[PDB]
Amino acid sequence: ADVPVNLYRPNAPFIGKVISNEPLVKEGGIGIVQHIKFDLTGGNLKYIEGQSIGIIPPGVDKNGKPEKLRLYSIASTRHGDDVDDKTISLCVRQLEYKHPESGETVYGVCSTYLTHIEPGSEVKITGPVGKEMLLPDDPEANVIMLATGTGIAPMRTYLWRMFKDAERAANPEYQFKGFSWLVFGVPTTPNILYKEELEEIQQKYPDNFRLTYAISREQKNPQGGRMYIQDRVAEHADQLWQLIKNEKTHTYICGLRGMEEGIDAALSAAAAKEGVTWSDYQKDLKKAGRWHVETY
Ligand SMILES: Cc1cc2nc3c(=O)[nH]c(=O)nc-3n(C[C@H](O)[C@H](O)[C@H](O)COP(=O)(O)OP(=O)(O)OC[C@H]3O[C@@H](n4cnc5c(N)ncnc54)[C@H](O)[C@@H]3O)c2cc1C
Ligand SMILES: NC(=O)c1ccc[n+]([C@@H]2O[C@H](COP(=O)([O-])OP(=O)(O)OC[C@H]3O[C@H](n4cnc5c(N)ncnc54)[C@H](OP(=O)(O)O)[C@@H]3O)[C@@H](O)[C@H]2O)c1
Repeated sequence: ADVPVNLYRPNAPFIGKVISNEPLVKEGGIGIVQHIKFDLTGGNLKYIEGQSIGIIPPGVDKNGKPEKLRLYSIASTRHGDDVDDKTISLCVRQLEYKHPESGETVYGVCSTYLTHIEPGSEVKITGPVGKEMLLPDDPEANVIMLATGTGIAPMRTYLWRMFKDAERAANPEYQFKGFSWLVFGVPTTPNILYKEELEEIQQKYPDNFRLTYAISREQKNPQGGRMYIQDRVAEHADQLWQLIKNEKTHTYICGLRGMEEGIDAALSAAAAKEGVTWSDYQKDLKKAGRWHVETY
């Protein structure tokens, strides 16, 4: 052990308490993505970067059976947002879809519950879960973050642990010296979750953190379509591949499914110029624990 896993399971979950539920999507954006913080005092839920936790929503489904957990990537570092080892945070988007056929807009159960949760409320938290999105202990490692929407959550945990002054002071063991690159694909600028903090990290650390955005409603790719994270990985395909070649580099992909086939096609052309088949180099990176994916 070292990596915490399942200190709380579904049968007897941690009764956490909401401290804050703040909006991430600013005025003019598409959606509601909230940053919810939960009090962890009273128990022993310790968690690490890249992990997730479950939230069991209240109520029953359409069949009468209780609602089962929904996994959410932790948006905070092990220390929490206030760097006190007392809280855990999440970056939750309210699932919403206008009809598979009929009855109009539908709202996701756990996501709506969470995006509208009030401070002081008790929540059923399980977790931590996941050994697939962990950050290397090596401060000199390079890390490529490929995020879309709520997949910004685990990237935030790496970036804050690496770049927040208080996190640095709390971690003498991890004083990040490498290069991290976030390619974040959101539909509008107000939809850039944690824009202020992401940008102020890139300002303090120009040579250590590069920030690339693919904003769908304000940018077009070289083919005239809307700008997606794949288009962005495509225009920087060579550089991205030149970094992937390093033994210390780690790549993280997170967000809803669908972005993986474009990131691959792009990194394939890059890699093919030097004689290597990306998919086979990738297979080896996964076995090596250096190519991390979590799409949902
Ligand atoms: C490891 C992991 C990490 C995750 N991290 C996050 C995170 O950080 N943030 C986050 O917001 N979510 C995250 N999720 C997703 C989250 O677990 C829930 O799946 C999501 O919040 C929706 O659950 P819900 O309770 O709102 O909806 P439910 O009520 O369970 O929704 C039920 C159904 O809605 C559906 N559906 C979704 N979109 C459509 C559509 N467009 N058209 C038709 N049907 C549709 C599917 O049929 C699904 O079965 C993560 C999932 C996993 C596995
Ligand atoms: N209206 C409400 O009050 C309410 C509440 C909650 C949520 N909504 C949900 O909130 C969400 C926004 O959250 P966010 O800030 O986390 O951003 P986001 O939606 O995660 O960003 C991801 C991207 O997926 C799209 N994507 C589309 N086509 C694609 C393709 N070919 N390849 C790859 N990706 C594609 C979207 O583009 P385009 O859409 O531009 O094509 C979008 O920019 C919305 O999707 C919304 O439906 C509504």
